[PDB]
Amino acid sequence: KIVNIGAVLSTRKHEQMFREAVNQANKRHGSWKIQLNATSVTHKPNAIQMALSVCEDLISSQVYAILVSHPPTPNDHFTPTPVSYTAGFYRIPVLGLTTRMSIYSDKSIHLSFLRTVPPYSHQSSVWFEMMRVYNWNHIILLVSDDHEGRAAQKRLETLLEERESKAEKVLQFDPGTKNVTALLMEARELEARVIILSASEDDAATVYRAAAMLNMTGSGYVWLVGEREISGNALRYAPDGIIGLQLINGKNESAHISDAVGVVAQAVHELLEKENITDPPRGCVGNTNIWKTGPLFKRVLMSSKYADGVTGRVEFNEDGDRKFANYSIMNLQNRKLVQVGIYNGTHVIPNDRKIIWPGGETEKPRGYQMSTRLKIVTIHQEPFVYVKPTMSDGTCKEEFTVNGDPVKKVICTGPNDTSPGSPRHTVPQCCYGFCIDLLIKLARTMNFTYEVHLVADGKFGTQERVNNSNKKEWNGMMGELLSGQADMIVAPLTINNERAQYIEFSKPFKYQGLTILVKKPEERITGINDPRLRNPSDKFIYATVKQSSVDIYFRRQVELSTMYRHMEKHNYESAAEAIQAVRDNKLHAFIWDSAVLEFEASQKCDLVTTGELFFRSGFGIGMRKDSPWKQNVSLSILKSHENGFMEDLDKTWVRYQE
Amino acid sequence: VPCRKFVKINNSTNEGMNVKKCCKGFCIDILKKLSRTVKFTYDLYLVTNGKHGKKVNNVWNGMIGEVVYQRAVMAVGSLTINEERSEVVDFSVPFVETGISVMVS
Repeated sequence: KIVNIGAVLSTRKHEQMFREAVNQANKRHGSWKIQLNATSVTHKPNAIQMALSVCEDLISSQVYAILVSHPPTPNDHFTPTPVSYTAGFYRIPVLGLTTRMSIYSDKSIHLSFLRTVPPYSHQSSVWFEMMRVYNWNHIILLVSDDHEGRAAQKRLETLLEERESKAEKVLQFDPGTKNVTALLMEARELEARVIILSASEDDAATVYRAAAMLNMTGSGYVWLVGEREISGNALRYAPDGIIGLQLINGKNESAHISDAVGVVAQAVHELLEKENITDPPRGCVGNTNIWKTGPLFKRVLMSSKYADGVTGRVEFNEDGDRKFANYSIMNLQNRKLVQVGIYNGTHVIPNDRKIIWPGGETEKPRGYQMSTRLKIVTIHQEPFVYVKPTMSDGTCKEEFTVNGDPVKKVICTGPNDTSPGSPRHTVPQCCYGFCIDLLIKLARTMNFTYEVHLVADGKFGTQERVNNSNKKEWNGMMGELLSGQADMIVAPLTINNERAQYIEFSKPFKYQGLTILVKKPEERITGINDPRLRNPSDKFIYATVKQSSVDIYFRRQVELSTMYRHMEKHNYESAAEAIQAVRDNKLHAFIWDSAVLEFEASQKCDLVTTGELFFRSGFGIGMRKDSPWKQNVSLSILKSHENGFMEDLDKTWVRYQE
Repeated sequence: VPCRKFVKINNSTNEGMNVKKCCKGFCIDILKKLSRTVKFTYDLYLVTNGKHGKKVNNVWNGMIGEVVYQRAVMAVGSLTINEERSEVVDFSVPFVETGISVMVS
């Protein structure tokens, strides 16, 4: 008829308040014969023999609730772990009260640990509530702590699953270093300015000093950290105007202990209304049997419903944390902490105090600086990308067309040849053609400059397993775009299902089908329906570009896998190699798009296309994810579609014949 | 597949009847294969306002008036695409290559 409560507490005043709350816990519960005894222990400068003394004293005491209430620990590890582990050896709930580490969030590791505080990742949820107020969609994550970094990124992806958006850049590395400045300069080149930081005080002061040396406290920069990053020398290195968080009654020890005693007491008086009430035996000497109502009492703690307390309502969720906590939002006004907001269970209310920013105005900084210099990557398309070496040094020969129009070239940068032939010989030459003048029209339309460069290979890009770690990766223009080295694939890119799963698309500019290049008895093929090409031989040589999207499109078509096993013996790197081989009568057929071969038939009259016109598809501009260059650019493309500018581009190259 | 059509009796009253009719063709097969793949539930009916869409003093008509004013969800049937229609709603990717032409003898 007795219940023991164990605690690790040092100060005699909080021990007296703890014993007074234990004595007053049986006040309003009538004249029932239950008794509540309390046992508190102090601290030894070590941690192993502390764990030993506490664990065997609470085994000999047979307590039901174990409390740790020491925020000023001299060790910066903040680990009450071994007492909770020894209680989890017999499945006894330990109620942690001070630390907020996410490693305690794992119920698989911490089988019988509960706490009345949330981890810091929920603060990012509050920062997700910052995404619901100021209409922000691109963040920059920086976490040094690898113990909580995976859980923080998992919670971040869970929060961004509702919007189905992704973070722009995430970083995890070893704490204690000082060169993170190159990563900060790479973050400077990004569009967003949202700085999310999750580390200790040393790494926070290091990145504050690194941002102060780079002078990242200008206009548009978003600064948003927590309570751990505004203490110690990080408070000395703190730039003004920074927006931080504050835990309401997180440091207030006495009311937290009183609320914990109320929660434990009402949980015990709820558990006394049930049967199958087992007791943990003397497990120190000759008793390794587990406490049989471990998960039962844990489920009793799962259904803990409350309506009274000092601060607010307390309830344990599927993770065992405190919900609906009130937070404070502080601002650093000239190295002075000024409160600028309050936070309810789910809602933010800024007060009448102004929001002073480190940059310019007091309104929200529109920190999405879009790319005004687009790194344009392209592949060498023969009717679209005409590449010519310069005359003397970086100049373009302004040749005139037959319509009185000078050719508007561009200084592109490209290699000589492929990697076995020419490994690294990249020069700036002059590029012009269809998509070059299309990009010139886009630059005339919108507010941007650009940077035209080429791709290192002659391939679009296919998904293939890299030989280490058994992972499928990309290459080509998709491999260079997703690496961040490029900005916009301006190329006749093959639109299919697999590419749209990873990036976003625009409206297609080119619309054409598929055909067969032959040379001119039926010398023609009449498309795919030739029965001699269904079961091929060494006579009719049909082939395609190596690592092309037509190969993937025919790889999905499992009913013509024999053509998949036939073109693999004759895969060519570029289409110009196929033109050179079919002019010298080494090839016999070539699956390729319609209008390119029609232009080559206008070049050379012996080139003949086939009769069947299948897979009438469209080619557009390769794009990034959700970006401010999506809606404006698609409206500009549609404006180019509605007028006769497509006919003008036909008059440049397509409609003209030779 | 069945559908309804709100056919009015006269011009004297606005009261009509929802006559149920059958439909087949291209877009019917497209919608049936979408129901095979996605495995959802659809609510198919016909519009009685008129043609595709035309704004008369910030008032659209037809399928544009049904979709933009949110009396429906999506337009599966045939619809031309221009600038302001792409401004008011979000079209999908194009699947069929249908332009304009001139019929002569």
